[PDB]
Amino acid sequence: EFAFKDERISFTILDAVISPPTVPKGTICKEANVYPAECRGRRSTYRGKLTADINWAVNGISK
Amino acid sequence: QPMIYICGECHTENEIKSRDPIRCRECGYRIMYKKRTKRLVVFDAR
Ligand SMILES: [Zn+2]
Repeated sequence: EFAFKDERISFTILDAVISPPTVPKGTICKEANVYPAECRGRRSTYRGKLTADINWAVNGISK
Repeated sequence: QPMIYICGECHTENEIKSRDPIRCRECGYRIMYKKRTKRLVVFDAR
């Protein structure tokens, strides 16, 4: 909870999940998953998307 | 002929010219090996 011009913006993260590693969206591909043996040979990171549900609310009402 | 390349997972002989996106033209897997052709290399048996 912090202060705007005499309102009170309130955030909270309700839930956060990590997806298993896929290709980026828009990629024309057949097997959408990414396996570790690709990421060793191409020298990239084996990484999964993190995303959460933030709950913005001004002056106490969940909006 | 153009230089044959081989995909890592579905094994299709893709002929990558120098001006295209590199990808396999069946599945789309990005790591692509290179095909060994006929040429003479001399190794000693020692
Ligand atoms: Zn392929």
